Amino acid sequence: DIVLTQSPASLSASVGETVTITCRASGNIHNYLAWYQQKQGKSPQLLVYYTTTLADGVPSRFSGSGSGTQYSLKINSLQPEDFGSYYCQHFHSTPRTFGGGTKLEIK
Amino acid sequence: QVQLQESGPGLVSLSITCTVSGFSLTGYGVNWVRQPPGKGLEWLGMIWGDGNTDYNSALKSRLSISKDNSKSQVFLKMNSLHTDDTARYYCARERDYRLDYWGQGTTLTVSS
Amino acid sequence: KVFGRCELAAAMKRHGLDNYRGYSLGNWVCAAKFESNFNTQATNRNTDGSTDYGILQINSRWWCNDGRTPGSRNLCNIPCSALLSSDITASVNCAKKIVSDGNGMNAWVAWRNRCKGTDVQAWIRGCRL
Repeated sequence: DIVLTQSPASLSASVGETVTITCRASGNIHNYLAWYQQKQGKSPQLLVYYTTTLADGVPSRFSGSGSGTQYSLKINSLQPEDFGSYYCQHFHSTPRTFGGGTKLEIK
Repeated sequence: QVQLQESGPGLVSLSITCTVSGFSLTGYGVNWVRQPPGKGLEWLGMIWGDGNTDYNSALKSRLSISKDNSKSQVFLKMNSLHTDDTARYYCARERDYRLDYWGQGTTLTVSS
Repeated sequence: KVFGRCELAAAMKRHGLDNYRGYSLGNWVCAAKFESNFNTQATNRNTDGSTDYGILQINSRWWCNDGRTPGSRNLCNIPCSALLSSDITASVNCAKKIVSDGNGMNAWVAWRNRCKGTDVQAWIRGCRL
């Protein structure tokens, strides 16, 4: 099965800073990578699909990139509503898997 | 008005139901995902609009997903339950390779 | 001409259909499979004066003009005759005018009845693109 390695496990940041999260796949996932944001006590919400496309309603300060086996999510000048956890998930064939998650916390 | 809501046993063979509305199960997949308390997301499996099913490889022998298109319900059945199965279980709609709408989840605790 | 699925997937990707309006590449290859069986010269006349042409079966009453269909609208502003070549350019150009949002692929009955709800990505895995 293709496994996703997400890093870092945690990030301490302040409003206005820019942070990047990485997700590399053990095998080529051909751009089929999505990102989710999850707030404390809530369900995950789609942020980015097919590597670079922002889901409806997601602010442009979020950007996704990558190809082959390596992907990244970048948040430019992060805001209060951005703190929480982030997970990547691939959709190249089955089974699908998720990265281990990253917690973005207030510095 | 796309909506999904999980219904389950709470404490516990087990079956969890995902009741959906706002779309037809014949045209969308529904994935099952779980998350142990304070942990990350784990993919369990899915049922495609056309009825085909795919599962987490390590858990394949204990999982069974099925649905009733006419009742807009999807079912996750698990057997040989284990304490490692304690977690919040979510069903989520898949639209063309992204999970775009998710239920609030249902908490499951294995009588342990 | 009859395309192999991978060869078609590569051409559709070069012509910008991969994730066009949010529809992944396999949807388009799947549509061509069930609409024309990958044949660039496919034709099909319907009960109504309409006739569909090409790899993506573009309709002669709403999208292309064949000059023999009652109520012709020609929204793609192009002759149907021009949509039967081995080069898929014109057909893709028209397909992009047809799909303006995320409900757009319903423009193809076969995609709606036989591709939607299936693993359309299976039509492209293993293809080099």
